[PDB]
Amino acid sequence: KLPPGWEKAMSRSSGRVYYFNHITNASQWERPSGEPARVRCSHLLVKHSQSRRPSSWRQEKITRTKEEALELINGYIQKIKSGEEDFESLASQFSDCSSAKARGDLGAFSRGQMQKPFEDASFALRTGEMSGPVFTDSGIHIILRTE
Ligand SMILES: NC(=O)c1c(F)cccc1F
Ligand SMILES: NC(=O)c1c(F)cccc1F
Repeated sequence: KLPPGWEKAMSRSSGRVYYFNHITNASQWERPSGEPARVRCSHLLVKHSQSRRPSSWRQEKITRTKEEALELINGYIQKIKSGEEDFESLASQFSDCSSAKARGDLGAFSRGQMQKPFEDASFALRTGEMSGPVFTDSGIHIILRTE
């Protein structure tokens, strides 16, 4: 029936069925469509006070809470999905990762190199698809699979 990773869910505010992926935290209205040695991803990282290194090019001392970081991530996802903003533009401006200078691009990678909730979400995304909030010891990520 459903591809692995996906489940049916019910909207609380409309009652309409939707689909949720518990590996990528993606959610969508349509029934999902459905592994390679390597994938290529970009990401937008929002750090918080419990990040492994709570500092970034944006801020010497990152002091926001994980709850505040998630609210920021959720707001960026809204703007990307509505088309008000582009993923690459938000990553260049607001990602707490050094990859901000490359529009969030991390290049290609294999299994065994990234933190593993990042890796699992990356390889579960289809080409062009974007994750929901993904949690690692670095912070909270939005992941875009580009290849
Ligand atoms: N976007 C979110 O914060 C989220 C949620 F509200 C429920 C499940 C998974 C999620 F990533
Ligand atoms: N792909 C990357 O990891 C990267 C880059 F291409 C340029 C600057 C910083 C980075 F982390």
